[PDB]
Parts: sequence; C-alpha cells; structure tokens
Amino acid sequence: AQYEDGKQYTTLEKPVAGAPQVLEFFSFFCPHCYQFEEVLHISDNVKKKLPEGVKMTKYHVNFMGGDLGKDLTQAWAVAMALGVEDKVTVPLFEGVQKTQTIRSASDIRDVFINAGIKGEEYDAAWNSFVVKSLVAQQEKAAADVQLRGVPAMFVNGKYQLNPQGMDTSNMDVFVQQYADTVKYLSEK
Repeated sequence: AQYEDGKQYTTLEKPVAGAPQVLEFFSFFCPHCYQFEEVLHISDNVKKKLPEGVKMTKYHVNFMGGDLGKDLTQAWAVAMALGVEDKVTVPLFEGVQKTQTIRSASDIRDVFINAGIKGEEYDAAWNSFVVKSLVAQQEKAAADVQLRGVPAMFVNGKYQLNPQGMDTSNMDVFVQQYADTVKYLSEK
C-alpha cells in the first residue's frame, strides 16, 4: 500500500472497545512531547484535518517524573474540568523542561494562578471527586493500551501512530504526514 501496517502506524493485537476516536498521551516531562506541542503543534494540525463529528482526547501519564508526574496528571485533570488546557499547557511544559521552576505541587498551582485560575477555584477542583474520576479515566485509558512510552496517539483503540516511520528532514512535512495518517486511520 502507501499506508502499511508497521510503517506509519502499528495495529493493537488487543483492540480497545469504546475508546475515544482520537486519543493522545503525553507527559510534561517528555522532551518529544514538548517538541510535539511547542514546535510541531501536532494536536492542532490533526484537528484541522480530522472529519466532522470526531472528538479529540488528550491525557497525561504517571510513568515519568515520580511524584511530580502524578501531581501533573491530577493537575491536567483539573485543567480538563475547568477547560483551561490551552492556558496552562505551554507554561507547564516550560516550567518542567525550560526554566525548571516546577518542583512541587505548589509550583504547578502557581502556573494556574498566573494563568488566571483563582486559588479557591483551583484548590476546589484539585480536591473534587470529578477530578478523581478524570485521573482514573486518564490512568484507565493508558492501562487499556499497553502504554510504556509517550508521545503516543491511538485511533479508535485499534491503531497506533508510528512517527519513527515518517520523514523528519522537514518539520512541516513530518506534521502533515502525521496528520494525514491520522485522517486515513480515522476513515478506516
């Protein structure tokens, strides 16, 4: 073909019923995830080429950064609940990986405070059961799919993107190729 299994994607032997249509995993500790977000804008460019009626999910994972890694997963759960994903993603990445000013839950909180969420509102979410179940969701979805590495993208719980089978000589070309693959997998 031009899109073959084992090339731009791989297939799960143990497909995941009821999975989100497009499901993405990252970690704020993950260098490629940083590139994927800050330089490549993968999520955004996939969305631009996805069909109508297709929803896009992105989850954080625990297996990077020990205790801070879990904190970040709860914090991402907070971001999802309050709908402030686009206001914290960048400062969280840069806080962990660029400036190294995130060393504790309190430092994570500051990013939300500086990005305008209010202390009371943040602390309330942080402690809410809605956020507990969003943390559970994030962990379940990772658990369902063999996940030991990020960044990772899954389509309909059957297909996993394989970026190491695409050209990286040109960034833009890499992105459109990545995105077009998601489109194809989507229609599959």
